[PDB]
Amino acid sequence: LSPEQLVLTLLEAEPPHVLISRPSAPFTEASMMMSLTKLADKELVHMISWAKKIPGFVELSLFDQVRLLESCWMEVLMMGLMWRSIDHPGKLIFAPDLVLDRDEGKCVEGILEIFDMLLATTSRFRELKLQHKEYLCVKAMILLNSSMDSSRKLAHLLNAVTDALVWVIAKSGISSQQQSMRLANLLMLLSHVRHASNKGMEHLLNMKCKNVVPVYDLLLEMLNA
Amino acid sequence: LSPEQLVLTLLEAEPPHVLISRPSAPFTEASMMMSLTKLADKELVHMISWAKKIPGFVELSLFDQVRLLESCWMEVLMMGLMWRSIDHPGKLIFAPDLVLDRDEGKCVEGILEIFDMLLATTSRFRELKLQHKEYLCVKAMILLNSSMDSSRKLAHLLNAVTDALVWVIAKSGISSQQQSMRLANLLMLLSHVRHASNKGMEHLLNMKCKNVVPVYDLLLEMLNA
Amino acid sequence: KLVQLLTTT
Amino acid sequence: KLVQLLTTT
Ligand SMILES: N#Cc1cc(O)cc2cc(-c3ccc(O)cc3)oc12
Ligand SMILES: N#Cc1cc(O)cc2cc(-c3ccc(O)cc3)oc12
Repeated sequence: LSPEQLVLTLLEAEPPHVLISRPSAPFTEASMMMSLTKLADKELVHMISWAKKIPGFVELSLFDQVRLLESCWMEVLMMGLMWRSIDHPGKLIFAPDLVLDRDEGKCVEGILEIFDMLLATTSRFRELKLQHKEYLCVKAMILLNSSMDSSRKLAHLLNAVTDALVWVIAKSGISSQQQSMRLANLLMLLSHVRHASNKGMEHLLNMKCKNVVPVYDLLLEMLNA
Repeated sequence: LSPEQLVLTLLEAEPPHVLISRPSAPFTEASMMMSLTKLADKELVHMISWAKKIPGFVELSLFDQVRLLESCWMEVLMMGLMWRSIDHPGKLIFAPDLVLDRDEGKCVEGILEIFDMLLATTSRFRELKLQHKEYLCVKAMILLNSSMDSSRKLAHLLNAVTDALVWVIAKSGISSQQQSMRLANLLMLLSHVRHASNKGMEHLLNMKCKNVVPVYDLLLEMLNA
Repeated sequence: KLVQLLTTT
Repeated sequence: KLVQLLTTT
């Protein structure tokens, strides 16, 4: 499987946009969390399907597939969120009709912080002019790099997607040295996504215990990991 | 300043080796946490001097200098632990007089989990044959990329260190494709450092709240922030 | 649930 | 503490 086929495969594997409608009245602490948790659950279902399409994922042991998904689900959700907001500064496009302004994050206790770091990382991606093909590879890398003969098979899968990312960047045409620099700049942002993820999940558990919003089934299982 | 000379300045910024002045003897839940916290405190002092020796760091606003160090300190401490443990498979070389075994982490609830994370990431750097100069660049990058006039100075510095890491990799004389692969592999491991980091501090924070570990001024402050 | 979606769907 | 070490040598 060449880099180009791996990329095309990821392109086709892209999950369809989950449609969720913004509540009639202005957001309340509870209706915002309701909308966010409802979106996450539906996206989680598509995320599983997306994962099974990543070359070699299904060939890993069931327990590795589970550990990977439990460890990176929020990171993946937010990477997708940031990509969708790429061309909309100051705006977080959770979904087509779920466009949240940095301000509306005031009704929810402690979410404004998360919204800020998410907006910051998005601006950085925008500043770097992240491309669709690069984005696909990075999202797949996020899943495969969350290791937080199957173990060896994982290393080979990650190297495959990495080779694809290198291939994509080269097709941009920039100098060899600039390709290395772009690769570094993109990957250095995974730390920030992982960070926001940690705060995001911490915040969701907080909200659950506060009984601010009900969290069960899939979403809950992923939360506990 | 060329990459080679930038790396030389990092080598010159390296903190001195630290010992906790402890006569060899078994570990208990109290003697371990006390040793780890006492070591962390001493290393924090040296970490501050190290950061100031990185070209341009003291040129940043006092606000930026403080924010960068308050958010990355634990990750920088763990990166150092992994580099010291690289040549000692199965062991965590916190310090010459503080060498811990995986089964000794069982004397402290919740830490065996973190040790496994650190030992795994360490084994990974061992597999990649992490070099001292890459270690230096990576450690500096952790400090400069932990951010969530002085702003562009920071970007310039982070870019300089990144250019230094690329240069280090280019000197190994390996294949160009293998240089890109290596750059991505080293950088992807940083997510695992930031992960063991957030876990390590959560554990430490819980410990502080219980007053199980003595009061250490700098550490207490770094922890609170 | 996670295992179900992974193996049953 | 962090601040006084950042402004002294
Ligand atoms: N920010 C934030 C935040 C806080 C929280 O408690 C739960 C969530 C869930 C999400 C979220 C949901 C769907 C996405 O595609 C991306 C992020 O963001 C959250
Ligand atoms: N693992 C772990 C862990 C858990 C904890 O409660 C406190 C600490 C402190 C450290 C620690 C101390 C010095 C280092 O150079 C690196 C890590 O590791 C800890």
